[PDB]
Amino acid sequence: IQRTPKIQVYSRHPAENGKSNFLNCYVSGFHPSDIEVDLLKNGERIEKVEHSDLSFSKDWSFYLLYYTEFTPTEKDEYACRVNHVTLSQPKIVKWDRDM
Amino acid sequence: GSHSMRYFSTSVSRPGSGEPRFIAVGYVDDTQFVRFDSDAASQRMEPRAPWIEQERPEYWDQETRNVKAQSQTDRVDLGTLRGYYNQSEAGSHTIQIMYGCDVGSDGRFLRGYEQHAYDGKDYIALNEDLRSWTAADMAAQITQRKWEAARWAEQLRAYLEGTCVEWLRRYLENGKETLQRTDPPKTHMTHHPISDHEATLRCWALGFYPAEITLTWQRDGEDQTQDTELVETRPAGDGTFQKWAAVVVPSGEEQRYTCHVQHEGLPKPLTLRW
Amino acid sequence: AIFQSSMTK
Repeated sequence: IQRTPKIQVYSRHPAENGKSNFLNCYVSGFHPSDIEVDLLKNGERIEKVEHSDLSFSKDWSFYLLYYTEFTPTEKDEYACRVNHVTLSQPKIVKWDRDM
Repeated sequence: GSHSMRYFSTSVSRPGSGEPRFIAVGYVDDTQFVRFDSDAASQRMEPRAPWIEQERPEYWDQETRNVKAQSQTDRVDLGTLRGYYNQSEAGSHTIQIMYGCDVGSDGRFLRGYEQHAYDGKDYIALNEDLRSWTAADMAAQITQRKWEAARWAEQLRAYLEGTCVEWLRRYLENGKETLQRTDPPKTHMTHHPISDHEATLRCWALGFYPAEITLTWQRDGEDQTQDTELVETRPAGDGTFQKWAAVVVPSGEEQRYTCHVQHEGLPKPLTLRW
Repeated sequence: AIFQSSMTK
């Protein structure tokens, strides 16, 4: 029994062009725990990304926060790429600043 | 207020790739404070909150010895359970355990708990009496009869009512500034058209702690879940949490709708209207 | 502090 990840992509503080911030990818609801999560800037993997220690919810599904400090601009596009056994190909979720 | 200490652990077998991966984390309420990862280089329990760092080296030696000892139990249990379920050696399987204790405002014990899972399903749980167990299936019933006969619950109960509470009491004082706080949600509404005839009202809660919150939509003061939507509460990364709830409404009827926000940090629930 | 005891299943 395998559970597919929920994914949210968002900033720590309200986004302001040229003001430093943190880009978050919160992946939750999944099982088993083995997962690969990458943060992308204009399609390229951001090298320096950190993540929380593995924990799980009351229903035993796992959750992780992946994050990196960033300075948003008007043209730069950000995304989170989740690679999990339940996904036949990796799922890419775009950062929507309003969300 | 009332508070919890909880320990979470995950052991994942890796056949033909060495020892199981074991990861354990400890929390006081929604604040993580320790970790152990059997694949990491330190092979130590490590601090993950500023207010635990002051614990002396004896503490870290104790926590390291005890978390390693639990990892050895779980490794043997992966084999035992594989056998109970007549599973192949080739497959990866997971044991998860969570236990904890709760105290009231004066630090008195309220309740203890322990639950075990196998491959993400219930396996065995301590009952609320702290004296007996509930098994989910015929394999876990083997474990139940064994733990009952050995009076194991008595040792767990002694921890949950004793050590657990004493240490939680200590952490609550050393970490008072972080742990005895309630940060109320900063709230606001957005409004955008979907089309000529419908609009989205989104009710935002930002910067709150603890994570528990309720966001409710009402229509003419009557509860409303038709045509609504809410995201899971999510961590901001700085020790606070975020959530939102939205509703699609007929353009021109925004005034009927209210978002209600309940959080421990609010003296009174908030009602937001457009 | 983590529980110092554990029993196999």
